[PDB]
Parts: sequence; structure tokens; C-alpha cells
Amino acid sequence: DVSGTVCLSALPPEATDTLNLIASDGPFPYSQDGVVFQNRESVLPTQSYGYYHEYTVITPGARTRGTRRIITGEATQEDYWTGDHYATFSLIDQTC
Repeated sequence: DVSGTVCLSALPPEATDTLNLIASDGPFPYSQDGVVFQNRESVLPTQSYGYYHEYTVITPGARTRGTRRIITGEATQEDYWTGDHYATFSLIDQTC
């Protein structure tokens, strides 16, 4: 299930950075950025393989990718934030 919507401006600024890189098709800081996200917990709506992709959202100070990601869906303006290492997701609203 998706945990509502969240305005882009209410997320860490690195979320904005990741979306800007997605808009430019990269390049991205981590090699996993852009890999297919399989939605294995069926947390997001069911779609076929390749509908979703995942991108790092950098955590300041972290040596690793940390817990923050954006998952794109193929639909226009369909992007999911998680701040808790894929446990939950919220739809990102870039209009606010």
C-alpha cells in the first residue's frame, strides 16, 4: 500500500536532486540508480517487470546508500519516496 502523497518541498533536498538527475537521465552517484525495482513486497501497485526503477537519494554523511530512495513508475509524474529502506512509500508531488 502507498502511504499517501508528500510534497517535494517537504522531503529532504536530496530528493529534489535525485529528481533533477532523473530528468536529465543521469548520471547518478550509485550504480544501482536506475535499476528495475521489482516491488517484491507488492507494496506498490502491481505492474509488469520494468515499470518501476529505483534511484539513490543521498543521505548526508553516509558511506553507503542509506535508507532513502525514489522509485519511478512509468506513468507521468509517478514517483515514490521511501525514507525507511523500502518499508513504506509515499507518492511525491512535484507541484508543491
